[PDB]
This record gives sequence, C-alpha cells and structure tokens, in this order.
Amino acid sequence: MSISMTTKLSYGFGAFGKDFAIGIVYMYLMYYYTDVVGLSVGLVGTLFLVARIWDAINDPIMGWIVNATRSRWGKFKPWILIGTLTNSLVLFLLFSAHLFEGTAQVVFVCVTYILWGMTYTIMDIPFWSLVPTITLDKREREQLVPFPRFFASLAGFVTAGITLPFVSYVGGADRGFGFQMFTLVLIAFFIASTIVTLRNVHEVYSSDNGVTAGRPHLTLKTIVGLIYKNDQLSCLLGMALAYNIASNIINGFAIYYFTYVIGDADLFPYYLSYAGAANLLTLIVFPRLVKMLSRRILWAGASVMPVLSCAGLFAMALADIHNAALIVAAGIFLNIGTALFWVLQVIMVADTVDYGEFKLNIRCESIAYSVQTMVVKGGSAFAAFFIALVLGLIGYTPNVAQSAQTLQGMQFIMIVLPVLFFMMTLVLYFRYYRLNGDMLRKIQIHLL
Repeated sequence: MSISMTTKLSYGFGAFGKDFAIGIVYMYLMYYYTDVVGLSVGLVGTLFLVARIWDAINDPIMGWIVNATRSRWGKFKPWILIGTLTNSLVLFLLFSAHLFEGTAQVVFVCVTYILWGMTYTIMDIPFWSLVPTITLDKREREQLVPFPRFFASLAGFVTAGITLPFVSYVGGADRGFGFQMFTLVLIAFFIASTIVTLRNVHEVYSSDNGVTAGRPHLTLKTIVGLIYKNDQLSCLLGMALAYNIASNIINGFAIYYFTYVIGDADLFPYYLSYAGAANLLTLIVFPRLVKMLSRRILWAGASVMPVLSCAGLFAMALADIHNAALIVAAGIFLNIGTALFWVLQVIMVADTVDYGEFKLNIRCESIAYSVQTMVVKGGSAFAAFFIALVLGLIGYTPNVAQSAQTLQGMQFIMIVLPVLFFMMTLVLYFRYYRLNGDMLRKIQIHLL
C-alpha cells in the first residue's frame, strides 16, 4: 500500500521543513537575546505565566481530538494540517503589517500568540506518532523510524553558523521587523511542508470509511478504555521528565555557560557553535550502530550517556588539574554524542498499545504518545523545590566547606539536577525480572 507511506514521504517533507523551521526562529531568537527589552510588556516572570498555559492542557486534548464524532471522517493529516498552518499563520503575521510595534500588548499580540502555541504541541504528537504507522512490516519498525533524520541532520548543523554572518549586515535595531524579512526564507520551504502534505497525506482514513464506517474509531477509545495502558505510560512518564531536564539545562544553559565562564575572551570561539555541529554527528553512528542486536541496549547505554559526563565530571573532580582553564573546558566534548534519545523515548509510551494494536491487528494511530512528551516538560516546574533538596541535604554535610571552590561547585550542582532525577530512568528501565518477550524483545527475539 502506497497510501500510508505517502503520509510519511511528504511527512519527511514535514521533517525536513518543520525541523528546519524550528531550527531558524529558535536560532534567530538568540540575537533577540541581544535584543530583549520590551518596555511596557515583557518581563521574564510574566512571559513565564503565559508558558504556564503554553504546554499542559494542549496535548491531553490534542490526542483527544482526532476522530470526528459528528463528522464521519477522522485522521492525522488535518491534525498535522492544523499544525503546518497554525504556526505559519503566526510567522506570516510576524512578517506582514508595518507599524504594529507601536500598539500595546492588549490587542492583536494575543490572537497571534495563541496560534504559535498550539502548533508547539500539534506538531510534537502528529509527527513522531504518524511515522511509525507506515508500511505494516512488523520488526523493522524501530529500525526505519529514527533513521530519517538524515536530511534533517543538515539544518541544525547550519542555522547557528553561516546564516548568522549574512544575517548581520542588513539592518540594526530592527530585529522585530528584521525577521519580518527573513520569514520569507523559512516560509518558502516550510510552506513547502504545507503544500506537499495538503493534496497527499489524508488516506488511511479514506480506507477505513469505505470499510464499514469502522467501529475502529471507537476502538481508539476502547484501547483507552479496555486498557488505558497495560502498564506502559505511568512508569515511562516519570523517567522522561528526568530526560527533558538534561535538554533544558544543555540547550537553556548552553548559551549561558558561554556567557558565563571564569575569564574574559575577546575571541568568543570554538565551543557551542561547534558543539551543535559536534552533537549531531553522532546521529550517524548510534542510530545505525548495533547491527544484529537491539536499539534498546544502545538506549540503556544512551540513558547513561547524557548522565555519564556528570559521572565523568564527578570522577574527574578527584583528578583536580587546573581548576581554572580546566573548568572552562570540562568534558562537554562528550557533547558530540547525544542525538537520538527523544524519538525512541517518544515511541516508548504508546508501544505496548502499538504492539497491542498489532494484536487488535487492524489499523495504525495513537493516544498516550502525547502525555509523556507534554508532562515530561512541565515537571521541571516542580524542580524549584527540588533545588532546595539538591543543595539541601543530599550533597551537603556539616557546614564548614565554603571557601575552596565555587565555580566547580555551582556547575556540578547545575549538572547534578537532571542526574538526581535521572534515578527513575535506568533503575526503572533495567533491573532484571522485567518481563517475558516485549515490544523491545520482538526485534531482539529475531536473533534467537
């Protein structure tokens, strides 16, 4: 059947565009880090409160959407359609009108702001949920589904580095109106995610309608009913929250360590620009690595792998070589190898129902796939209490120690935070006595 695969080759256009698109705005934001003032409305705390409603209610309900109760047709394409266009509406708004910056926040700023928000979430759940669905062939699912990154691979490798010198010529103190121009750049290729997908992707639902109107639609609420999960989601969420913590302290604090190291450097040279172009190189090795055996073990190591550098850092404190130009460069080089940790993670939530659906045997789609990828992110908002624990008592031992070292000290705590949460990740996903043959062991079972 070409019908389901056309959902993904065009969806590959999604992947090369959507990621190319988040590549740009996000990267662009960085000189707006240079640009941030927002005289009347724009405090950090206030924007945060908008972020409060930004994520949470969006993805439970996103999943909750997809089958039309009163209309007899239901599929992802309009879901993902509701995303290609929900974002682009915004960015086109960012492009068009001339003296809108003069007006206060009350008015249009609201209207736009909603729409970009939605996309943030109506692209997380459509995309890495609609790729695994493609041609039915059982075991090779997991081996063909994180591969595609190959062309997405180029985009991030690139936004941070070479657009920047060319972007830094046109206009000064106009960044608001500046990306106004460059929007066309991004839109053209990403509008190219909305074109191809438009006349193409809506298919397997066509199939189903033709086929009896399908009580299968209700099946999607039965496989929430009969099993919300066999036991799949609730243990798997916990560890994921711990996952994202490391991303948000890498990406979030990535900028800031470059902003904030011991000494002065007029250069501002090799690191994080190269660290981006170093991180994703490991996407060629590890996604294709374990030639007979399972991605899982790859993964278990990998859950260690972002953990690991702290473990390395923790051990190398015992070494104590410089404590000055050492800490400026303290094992981020590991950063060459992180890459494909989220996708197998996002797969992990709806998989027992994924192969459980396989037992149902008829169709392909998902529910819980959203609830980890959205609760994951929030759970660092509990982390403000957690920081009182991180300093609190765990490390902390009878008072005296305060003077020796503070830069190696605060960095290690910043770096312990994901790690101390990370005890849900490996413990809960390794210790023997786990199960009989499971979605993981299906490909590993093919061995013997």
